[PDB]
Amino acid sequence: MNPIIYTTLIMTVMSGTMLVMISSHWLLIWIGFEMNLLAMIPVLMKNFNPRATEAATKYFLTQATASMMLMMAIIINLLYSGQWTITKMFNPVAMTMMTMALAMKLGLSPFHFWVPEVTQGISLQAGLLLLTWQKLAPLSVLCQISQSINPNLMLTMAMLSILIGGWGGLNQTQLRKIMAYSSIAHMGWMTAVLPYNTTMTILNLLIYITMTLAMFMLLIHSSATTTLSLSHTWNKMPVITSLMMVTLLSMGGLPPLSGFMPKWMIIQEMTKNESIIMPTLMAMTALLNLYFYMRLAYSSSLTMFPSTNNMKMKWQFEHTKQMKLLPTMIVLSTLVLPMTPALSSLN
Amino acid sequence: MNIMLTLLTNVTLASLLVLIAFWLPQLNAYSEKTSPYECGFDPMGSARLPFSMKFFLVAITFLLFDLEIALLLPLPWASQTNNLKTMLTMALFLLILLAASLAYEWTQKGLEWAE
Amino acid sequence: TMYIAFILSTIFVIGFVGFSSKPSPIYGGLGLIVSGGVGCGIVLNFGGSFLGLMVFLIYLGGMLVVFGYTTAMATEMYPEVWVSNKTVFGAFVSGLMMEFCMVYYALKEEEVEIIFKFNGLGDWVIYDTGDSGFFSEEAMGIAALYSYGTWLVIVTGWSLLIGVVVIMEITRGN
Amino acid sequence: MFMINILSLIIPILLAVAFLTLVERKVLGYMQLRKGPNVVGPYGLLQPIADALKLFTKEPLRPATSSISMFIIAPILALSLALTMWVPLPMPYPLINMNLGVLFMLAMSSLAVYSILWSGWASNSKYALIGALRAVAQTISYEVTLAIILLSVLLMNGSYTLSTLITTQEHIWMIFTSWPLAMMWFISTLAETNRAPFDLTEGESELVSGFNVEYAAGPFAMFFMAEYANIIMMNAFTAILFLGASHDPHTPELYTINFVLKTLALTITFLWIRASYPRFRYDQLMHLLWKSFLPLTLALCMWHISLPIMTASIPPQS
Amino acid sequence: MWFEILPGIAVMAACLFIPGMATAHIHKFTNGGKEKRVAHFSYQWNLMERDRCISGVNRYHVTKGLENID
Amino acid sequence: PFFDVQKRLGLDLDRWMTIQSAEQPHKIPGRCHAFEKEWIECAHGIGGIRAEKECKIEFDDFVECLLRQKTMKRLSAIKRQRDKLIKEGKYTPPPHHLGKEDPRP
Amino acid sequence: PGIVELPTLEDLKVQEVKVSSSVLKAAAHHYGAQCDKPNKEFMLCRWEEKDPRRCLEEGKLVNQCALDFFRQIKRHCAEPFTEYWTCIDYSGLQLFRHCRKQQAKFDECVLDKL
Amino acid sequence: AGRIASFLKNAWAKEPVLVASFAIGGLAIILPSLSPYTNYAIRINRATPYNYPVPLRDDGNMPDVPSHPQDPQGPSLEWLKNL
Amino acid sequence: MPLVYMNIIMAFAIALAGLLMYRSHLMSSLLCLEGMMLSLFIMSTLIILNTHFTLANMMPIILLVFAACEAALGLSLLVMVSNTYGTDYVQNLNLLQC
Ligand SMILES: CCCCCCCCCCCCCCCCCC(=O)OC[C@H](COP(=O)([O-])OCC[N+](C)(C)C)OC(=O)CCCCCCCCCCCCCCCCC
Ligand SMILES: CCCCCCCCCCCCCCCCC[C@@H](O)O[C@H](CO[C@H](O)CCCCCCCCCCCCCCC)COP(=O)(O)OCC[N+](C)(C)C
Ligand SMILES: CCCCCCCC/C=C\CCCCCCCC(=O)O[C@H](COC(=O)CCCCCCC/C=C/CCCCCCCC)COP(=O)(O)OCCN
Repeated sequence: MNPIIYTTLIMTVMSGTMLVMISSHWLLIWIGFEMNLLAMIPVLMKNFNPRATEAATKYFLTQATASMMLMMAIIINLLYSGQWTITKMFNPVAMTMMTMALAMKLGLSPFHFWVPEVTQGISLQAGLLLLTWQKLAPLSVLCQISQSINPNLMLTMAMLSILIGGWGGLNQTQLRKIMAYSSIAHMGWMTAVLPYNTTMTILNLLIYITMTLAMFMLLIHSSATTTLSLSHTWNKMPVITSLMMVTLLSMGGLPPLSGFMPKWMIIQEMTKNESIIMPTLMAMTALLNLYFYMRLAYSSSLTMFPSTNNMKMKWQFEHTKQMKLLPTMIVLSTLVLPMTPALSSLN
Repeated sequence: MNIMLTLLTNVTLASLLVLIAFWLPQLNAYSEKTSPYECGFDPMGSARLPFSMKFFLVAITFLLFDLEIALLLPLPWASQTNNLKTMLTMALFLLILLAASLAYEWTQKGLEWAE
Repeated sequence: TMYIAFILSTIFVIGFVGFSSKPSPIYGGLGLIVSGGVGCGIVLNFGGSFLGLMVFLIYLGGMLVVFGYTTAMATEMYPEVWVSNKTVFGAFVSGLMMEFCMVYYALKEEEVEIIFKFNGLGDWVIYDTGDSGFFSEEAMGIAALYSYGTWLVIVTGWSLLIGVVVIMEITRGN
Repeated sequence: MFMINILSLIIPILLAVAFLTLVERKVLGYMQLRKGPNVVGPYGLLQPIADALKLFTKEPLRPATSSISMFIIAPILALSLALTMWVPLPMPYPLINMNLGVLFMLAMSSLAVYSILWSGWASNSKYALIGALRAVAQTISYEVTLAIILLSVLLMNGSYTLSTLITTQEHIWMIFTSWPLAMMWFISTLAETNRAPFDLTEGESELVSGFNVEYAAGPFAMFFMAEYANIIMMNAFTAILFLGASHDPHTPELYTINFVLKTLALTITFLWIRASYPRFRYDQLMHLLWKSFLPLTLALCMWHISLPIMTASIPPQS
Repeated sequence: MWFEILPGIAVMAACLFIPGMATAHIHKFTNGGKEKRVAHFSYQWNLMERDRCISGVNRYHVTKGLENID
Repeated sequence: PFFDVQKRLGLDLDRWMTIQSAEQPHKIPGRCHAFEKEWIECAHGIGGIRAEKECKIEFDDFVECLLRQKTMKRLSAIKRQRDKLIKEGKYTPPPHHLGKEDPRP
Repeated sequence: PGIVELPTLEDLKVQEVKVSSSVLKAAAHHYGAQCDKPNKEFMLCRWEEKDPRRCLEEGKLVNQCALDFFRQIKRHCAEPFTEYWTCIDYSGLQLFRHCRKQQAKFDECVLDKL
Repeated sequence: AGRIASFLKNAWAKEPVLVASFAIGGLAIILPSLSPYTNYAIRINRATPYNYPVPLRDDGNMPDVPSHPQDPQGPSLEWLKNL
Repeated sequence: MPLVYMNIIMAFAIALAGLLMYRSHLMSSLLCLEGMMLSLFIMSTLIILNTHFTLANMMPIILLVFAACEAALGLSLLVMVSNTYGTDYVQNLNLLQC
């Protein structure tokens, strides 16, 4: 793919998301979704192979179905109110259709399978862009229509997301599938807090984006797509493994790392509204995510796996390409707990 | 109503012609008469096997250009508006983007049939 | 009344039942063409001649490409028709029975589905008494795509151009 | 009386189709230095009647491998749409007066495409399938170009009503106004009606009769009737759209005579072209429209959008 | 010779004359010897309906005038 | 989530199409222009919660104009009662409803 | 939510204008020039009151002005006007373009007599 | 200018269709901004009365609004009559 | 609501159920996906024409435009899958697992 074509497709993806986030009209929001998907498919298929083709096919099928359901919800809402502005929806059936469509777009359970499948299919850069940006847009739509969200449906899907992410990540060995299930669990947390405080939803989104960017860029730097491939990194660049270990500890929610702040604020906010069973279950279920983060950390940094003989040549050579903002992402994803009251600025 | 009556008349006349064609003449059918035609010899394969489409990309470009012409069709009514300058700018913008699509495909060799 | 709109809606649903039972893409395209023509008729009765003709023309053009693709990519030795397969016939009959049940219930009483409430009365009843004069409101509203709706034209044109670029990039291969 | 008018529109069209068959035979013969049919009747006037009787008394067969349902439907659809295309034509009064009379004809033509596709696929033979795919490609190219050309020409008119076309062409001719679009439209109608040099779906030299290779007796006659009705209808549409005739409301027969004469002239031009030129290849036809007509078509569309505005000559909406 | 083609073209022209002349004659016959009213808009249709109502015979083409107002 | 670039920059990208009481071409009025105008004017500047609590009457009238549910209920009730009455011969339609009158011009 | 109030059939009765669309279209510019005042009053009433029940008197005045206009036409220019609207009536679209002679005769008749 | 002349000579000898297409498109884009009749076309579209001209209630301080259609006040289409 | 809207919504639901229940071919799923947008077009134009929302009449055209953009995307993906595997069967898209 030509660099100019790639950069214009990335610009088109970003333009679709920005159209979604600035539009006050349901038709324009749908147009933004369509533009994002249309420009996102070739980005997935950039490195041509059957796995990438299959991942793009599954992604297209899922997103097209979600867009059809979303447009049906928009039309039904127009039928009963004659309003196009994106506000509280005036029909419960239309609202349920919209909620299920946006959940399918986000990958919330039970609409999650495509997330690990596509992430395994596509490359590391494609997976990074997918997770980050394609979580970014539908969450903005949900925040706009939050006041009419059915709390029962939203919390059911969020709790299912957390459970499914924990269990899948427990079983997996591929790094991209592990990242996909981590994304599912974090989306579950965000949408769980969504009906109460969109500010807390945005805070969780930002912290998750920072941690995911740091982790994916470390994987790109070390060129590791499996556990054993990551087990050789201590013999070439041991600093990358240490940074990955602290980032993994942060993603598990261990204090005083940055990943504790979203969980803490969400639990506080949910308890303010007399929710106790849901926060306790959500907090306890994150131990599965922490377990598979810790299992990944044992192989990479805390223990020394056997290496090979050509690692000597790899020692002799030096990394050429420089990752942009990797130190900033690594610092922001581990050492911003003392800066917690900035969520009022985020408000 | 009138258009429905016209369509019914045309369809009924065609169906009557088919019925007369299939029932008036003497019929004598056997296996050799109704076998498929391949210039006198039995076909090797089947006519339902995949038939490669060397112009598959031009078909998709045709879909997109069909959308473009659908957008352009309401131009005669849009020329009666008071915002003639905005109407002209938008019509020319759409036509220039269609021309740009054609030029991009032509230079990137999307109009060349597969070999 | 003459129930023309209701009859055409029923034929619309039947065509959808066909191509959703999915015998084979040839007959799916046939059913989709029938449904498009009947929908053109429905919206013509409701008032929109330009919209009906446009949707009919667009789907006639689109199903032409689908025929060429199913002749090439999506064909088998014995293509399936509705009576050829047990699953296809079962789905077709299930859809027909559900449509007939809904039609009968709506005609016999004001049928309120589990989702929405429907009243069995005149499509002619729901229409409006008022009239325009010496212009077509639908034609004017569609023609307002250029004076009004400059933003929609921009995003639509960008989407079409990017679609050309994308379909060229996807099929590149190598 | 409406049924009477429908019959008066249908039966003369079929008669004109049969005698167009005869006329094409004789014109091709005299251009090839022959006489053509002159034995069956006085100047061979009973030749179409003999052909029709022979075809409909001959045995029609369904191939063993064919899909009988779509094998039968295709000629029915072809003839039905061929007869239907005539209902909005003003001569000088249309049978059915439509506010959007041009888009109706476009949609019905695009539907008339599928008759040959379904007949070819249903026949279940390789020559039929090859002809069907040639039809697919041809319709792609001519359809896009036809849409844009018609858009520009009607943009010079103001609306989509053929009576308004007559009113527009009261004084001069759209051929004098916009002859380049007229040339490209004539070529596009040749491609649309599958006439030479674009007779690729039924190309006898490469395929043995093409898509209707398995059709015999009556069902073949229906395809022939549909094709010739399309030829005459497209020539009549061209005559109305570009060669406007003077209309007298109190004596409308003069418009009918002028319209018929211009339609016959264009049909004879079709036969003349068939006698004069070789046959295209279908890839060369696709590259002809997209690479030659489509750029000029877009440029002329821009020109005909701008010209009424810059000259303050925008037609009335109604 | 080339004029042996003319009878066939003459028959084809005679066949093509029938539809238009027949339509014109039927339009004048069913509309009281006048042109069939063209109602492309709601205003024209409302005018036709008013003509039907004021005619007193349920035919829009039966036109009434000063002798009918007084 | 929602970045109001349109309001910040004074642009108009889809607000012209959001509602059916806005400027329409040739000043064509909507079916429920009056009801929509009344509801919008009632609910302007008080927020969603107060708009739903206090402008409920205006919204109910707007929805009635849009969907015509109570009107169709009344019409169906009258039709059923009239059919029952003419079934037993207890009602005789007038000639002006039977088509034996001269309507107004 | 209340009872709809409708005027009785007794006060909805008025002398109708029993001419056809062609007759009305023939004497349309003169009608718009002559009975402008009652028509403009009625249109202002309709567009301000937004209620058919509140401008019935203006409608009756409009009918009275129309009848006065047509009686004036009848007493002076019955024949030129009959020829003019007979020419208009023939056309399917009721075109002003095809009757430029009878229109001239009618305008000459009303410019002198009235 | 020599390079441009050579390029146009080569294009006119190899792709006259494309040369003509681009020339016509360029004329279509540029000419309307220079023609003096664009404003006339706008005014003609404005002068068409699709809807009814609802009258204004006279407050006694509207000297520019005619009391009758034939009064000298109001828009004039004398320019359109002789055009 | 009239029965016409009920029929259109039922047709949309039938098309949605058709897409979610694959049989063998990916092309049939694309046909079901195109039918859903046809039903959406019909429903939206019926709603808009009935309420005389004049400016909304341009919405169904944009709906059609992005409909055929999706159809183009699906056809491109289908040709790539067919080139890889020989058939458009959905069973061959199984390399990636959950
Ligand atoms: C399905 C369409 C229905 C509407 C039709 C509308 C009119 C159609 C007009 C076109 C006609 C086309 C054919 C033209 C004539 C030439 C062919 C011909 O003669 O065909 C006739 C066919 C001819 O049979 P054939 O199959 O031997 O045809 C060969 C014909 N020749 C020799 C000329 C080539 O007749 C029959 O099939 C029936 C003959 C008598 C046997 C009757 C059996 C009982 C069923 C029918 C009678 C009614 C029973 C009622 C009670 C039922 C319950 C118990
Ligand atoms: C320049 C900014 C770059 C960064 C942002 C890029 C975002 C994408 C590019 C967007 C550019 C256009 C944005 C502005 C849209 C203007 C819409 C409207 O407000 O202006 C129109 C004015 O239009 C002007 O004529 C020019 C329109 C734009 C001309 C083409 C610009 C194409 C640039 C975009 C290329 C495609 C890329 C898009 C995706 C990146 C309306 O004028 P008006 O007359 O009152 O309309 C009459 C309405 N009435 C009837 C109610 C009165
Ligand atoms: C921006 C204003 C114009 C707006 C759009 C214009 C209308 C639509 C025209 C654009 C449609 C697509 C254009 C495609 C152009 C590139 C296509 C291409 O690749 O052409 C090449 C390159 O050939 C060329 O020479 C490039 C075309 C150069 C034309 C540009 C000339 C610029 C015109 C300036 C106007 C001068 C005025 C002179 C007036 C003369 C009389 C009209 C040749 O094609 P082949 O691949 O060789 O054919 C297949 C062989 N196997």
